[PDB]
Amino acid sequence: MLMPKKNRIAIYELLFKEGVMVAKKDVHMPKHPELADKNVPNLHVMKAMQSLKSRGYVKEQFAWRHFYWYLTNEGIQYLRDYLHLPPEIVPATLRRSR
Amino acid sequence: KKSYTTPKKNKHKRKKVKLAVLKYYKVDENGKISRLRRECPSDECGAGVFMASHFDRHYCGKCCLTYCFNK
Amino acid sequence: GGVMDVNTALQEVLKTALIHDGLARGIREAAKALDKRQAHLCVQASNCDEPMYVKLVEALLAEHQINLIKVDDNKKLGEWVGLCKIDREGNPRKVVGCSCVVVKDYGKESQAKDVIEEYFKCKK
Amino acid sequence: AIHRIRITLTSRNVKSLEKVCADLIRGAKEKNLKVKGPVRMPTKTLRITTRKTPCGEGSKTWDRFQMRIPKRLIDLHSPSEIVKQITSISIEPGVEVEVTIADA
Amino acid sequence: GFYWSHPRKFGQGSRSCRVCSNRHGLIRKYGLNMCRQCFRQYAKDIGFIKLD
RNA sequence: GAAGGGCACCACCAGGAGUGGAGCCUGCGGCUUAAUUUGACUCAACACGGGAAACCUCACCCGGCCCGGACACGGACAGGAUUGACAGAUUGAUAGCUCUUUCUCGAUUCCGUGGGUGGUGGUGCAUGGCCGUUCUUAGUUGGUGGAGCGAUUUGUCUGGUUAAUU
RNA sequence: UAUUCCCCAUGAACGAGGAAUUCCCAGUAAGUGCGGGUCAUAAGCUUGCGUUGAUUAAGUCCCUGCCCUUUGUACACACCGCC
Repeated sequence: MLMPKKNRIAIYELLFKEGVMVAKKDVHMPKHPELADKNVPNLHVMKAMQSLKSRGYVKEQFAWRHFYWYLTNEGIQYLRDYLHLPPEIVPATLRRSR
Repeated sequence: KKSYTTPKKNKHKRKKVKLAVLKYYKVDENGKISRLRRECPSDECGAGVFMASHFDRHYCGKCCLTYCFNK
Repeated sequence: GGVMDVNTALQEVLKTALIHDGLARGIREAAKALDKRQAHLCVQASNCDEPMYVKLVEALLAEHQINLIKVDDNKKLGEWVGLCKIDREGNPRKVVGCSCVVVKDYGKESQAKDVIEEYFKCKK
Repeated sequence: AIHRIRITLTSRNVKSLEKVCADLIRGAKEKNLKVKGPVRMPTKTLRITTRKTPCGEGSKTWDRFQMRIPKRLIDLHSPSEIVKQITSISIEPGVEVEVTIADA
Repeated sequence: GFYWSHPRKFGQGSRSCRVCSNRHGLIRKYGLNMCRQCFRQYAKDIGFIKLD
């Protein structure tokens, strides 16, 4: 609910599409593998996700300068209600196992 | 270390002006809108794009904020 | 849930157009939306000082690309669009007056969009 | 089919490279064809020499960080069975295996 | 999103440690790009073993 | 500045090589300098911090821009919160960073409060690791005995030996 | 604010270093380039590498500093002490 709308609305829906979103700690990328419709490097990603953790709707690791953004079960609500997404939703961890 | 004296000219952090902005819109009798002043040449700023009198400046604000000239 | 109460049929279309990113939301973008096919649906304010501003709306609205509604009061006219950051749990959120938006790209379909745009085009 | 196959065995661990290297000889000679045994290239010594000290000081002592990488290679002539048998068996530790088609 | 501009293309502007983003005593050789300390941490794991 | 034993060319002898003299290099000291950021002070500080630096580095000064103020908590529906502005005054800058004009993204914005977030800021006498070294010197320790009420002590040693309680 | 290099051109002190002091015994000292590291640019830096390759000690504790033993010690912030 913030920043460049086009870019950041896409970052949410990327993260909802995926189980896990890796990154790199580097402001000067103008891109990020998968998504990056346009620019949206670290910054627009970080600025979003380092928001998400501190309020609580995502959880971290860091590990050799990168940011290990893992999606929290509470965030499931925060971001799908942000994205009006269906009440089944199924983010990514549908996970057919055995 | 030093303790900063600062030459007494404490530079202004400035407001971008208050401005209601959109009152000056000539509604001649019934519903119809068009005034005249100076114009910009841009595409997202399509023909309606609008200009001025300052201590010089004039600017055009409609490829969101992308594109103010030099006048 | 979501069966359209009183003045909440415009609210879901405004809340889904808000979030679908495309609201020509004011005298300016409203008129530059009504100048093109960029316009679609709208919510004008009954109360309006110098009603030239409501007239510019009405006059454009009434052309081909037919729009309208009415909605009484300036002081209500926003909180069924997008305009609050959660700060404070009981929502006392914000508080000046409100006026004429232009709802573009509805939201997706259904919910309130078969209610209001079947009922407006054919008020019978 | 019969084509001029080269198998290039590159690894760090000499012992865990020459158990594999022997198994390709003994794997091919089982189903005999040809060979020209394991070739021994010069071993490349990846030699780095950094200061022991983080930060400045102390009498200047450095370490002598080394990694070896011995390459064996084995020529052969076979079909697309004997290659895909002998390569997929005798894998496992930190051992890289190349497979040249023929000649170049 | 504009301005943050130079040669970040050569010079230690560009290159930094992959582990910790410090920008001195850098093991350029051999496509490592570790700081010289970040060797002795991430060294055995790499493969450089101290022999003689 | 006790005594026996033993040992090291960071000791000497016997030398050569130098080194210490010159110019030059760059290391530091100082002065000077707005600035010559700075750590490192006998040895085990001084081409050492991998410390060969135009710009980056870089922190530091003379400026000057930029905000990247997370987060929440508050404040901001619309006579559009100011998201983001192509010619000139300028400014260094085509920095809307600012003095009118205004034309768009459009629920972002902005202003408080608490709180951060960094910081090549501080403190290596607040610490981890890593390093340096006393010190590639021969040393250190325990079980059982034996000695001491017991700290302790022998084992762990006169001598020959040995690079080395070997 | 000679970047680095070349091409010209000027063309210095030094004719073996005053008081001191480190380095080491065999492929050793020395010279000698050469790689590596440092690098866009680039090394008078180090770390390796051969190559050419000597003289001399092969012992002693005479100086400096280390090990043990015995001993003395008012030192135990340990003689850079204590007084």
